[PDB]
Amino acid sequence: SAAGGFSTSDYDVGWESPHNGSGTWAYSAPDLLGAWSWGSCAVYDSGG
Amino acid sequence: YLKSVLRELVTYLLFLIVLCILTYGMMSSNVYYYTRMMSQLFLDTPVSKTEKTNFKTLSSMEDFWKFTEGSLLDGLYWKMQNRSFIFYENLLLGVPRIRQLRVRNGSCSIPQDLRDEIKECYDVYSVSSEDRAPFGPRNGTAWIYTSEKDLNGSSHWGIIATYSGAGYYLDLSRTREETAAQVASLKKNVWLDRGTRATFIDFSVYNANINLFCVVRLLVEFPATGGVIPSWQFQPLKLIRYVTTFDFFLAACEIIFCFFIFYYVVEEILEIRIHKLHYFRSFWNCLDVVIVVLSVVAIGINIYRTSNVEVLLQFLEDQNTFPNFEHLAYWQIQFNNIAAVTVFFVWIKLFKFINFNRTMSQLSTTMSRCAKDLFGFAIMFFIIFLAYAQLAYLVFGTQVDDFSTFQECIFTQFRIILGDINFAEIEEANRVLGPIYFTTFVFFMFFILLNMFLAIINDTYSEVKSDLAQQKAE
Repeated sequence: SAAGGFSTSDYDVGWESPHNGSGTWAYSAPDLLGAWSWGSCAVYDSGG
Repeated sequence: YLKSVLRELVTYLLFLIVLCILTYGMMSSNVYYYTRMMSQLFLDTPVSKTEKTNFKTLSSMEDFWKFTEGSLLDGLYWKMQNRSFIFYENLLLGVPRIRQLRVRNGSCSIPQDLRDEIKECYDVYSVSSEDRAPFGPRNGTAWIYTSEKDLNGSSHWGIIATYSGAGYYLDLSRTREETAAQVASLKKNVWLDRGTRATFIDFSVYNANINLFCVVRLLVEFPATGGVIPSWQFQPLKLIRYVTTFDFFLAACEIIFCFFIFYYVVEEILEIRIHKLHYFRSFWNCLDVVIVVLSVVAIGINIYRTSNVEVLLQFLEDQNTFPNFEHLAYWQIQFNNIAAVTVFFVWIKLFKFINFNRTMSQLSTTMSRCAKDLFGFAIMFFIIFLAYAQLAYLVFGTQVDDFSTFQECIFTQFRIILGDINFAEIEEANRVLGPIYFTTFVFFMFFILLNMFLAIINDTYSEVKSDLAQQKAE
């Protein structure tokens, strides 16, 4: 339980520290084809 | 008379199973383990060390400290093995809010004859008779003499204690240290003084063990003439939209139910337009329309209720330091109605007997012959069943390890009936007369003794059929 809103921002080595430009760990927006693994807690997608 | 009785009968039967499935699905009733315990932990507790001054019987009007610094204090600072822990079954949520409806000066006109004795007491609820000046000792707004009409709250219209849209109220912090300090300040001063008619409070809960929301409203209606009336309205509300492999079956059943309601609403308009209209004196066309009308409701309610509940639950984090989070009272106003409407027609729908006579229950109570027959079989089956148990206990007593105690042979034989034979040591313990036991037990239990039960059932059905046919064809 205790689900919420999935993060979508950018981060850096370690975690969040966008200093100069684009984060080293980009979000890589999901494609609309290929998703819905249907795990246990929720229905997932190809984003992350 | 060859199509309908074979068409809407079958359709109504399938409708019955379809509705009962999501009746089961809806029938959670976790309240008995999530609202009864929650209510006991919040309404069955002693304010003092040991006395009758509990939530069942309120302590006193001047017991503001004795009441607020009690079970109520055990809600903001619930300390167990400022805190949220009572019985390891619930947690805190939102922010507390207590409303002190003080009926200040304005109870009655004060003439020059005897106003010096008393002219301002806790009278009936009003506008110009409620709290207009400090309700006792208050330097500033401690006993706030303001009308909270713009507080986004609707009066409860209570019968025992009349509820208005205005009244002195205040909220508590994210803990109880500040709440306790404020309670002590208002007790040394006077905010819930003798002019206070009734006190109201609302609260929420989290209960992370069983994920849900709890809405609770507590009212203490201390009459001015004496005594105090307790009222506790607490009810749950959950959101389980889609995480499981069974709730999807419930959603499919709901879709099938919506299709059935569409089928019955597209079928009823033709009975009024093409068929002669304004003819309802049948008590049968009456149910057909009211059932459909009620069924249209709770379909546009369930979706709306779910959407509103999800929207409200989405904002469940910004209320840690927010002023007021007691706006969820509007939600229960619907949640109980759908909890009531759903049972205002499921009986009514199941209250349809056009297909078979209602007063012909004489063949559903004269079936005691079947019960009597089923008793003259249990005393003819247990004799054979106990003889085998005795034989097994005497032959296999010392060796098997299952036919060791007589109270164990019974369970071993019952497991044998359920197809849980072992036979690895039954034969090992005795090469002869051991397999004979098992073979004869199987032959006499599955072939000659089981089938008399089925024959009895078959004969009961046939006799009921014949009697009903004779009665209805006489």
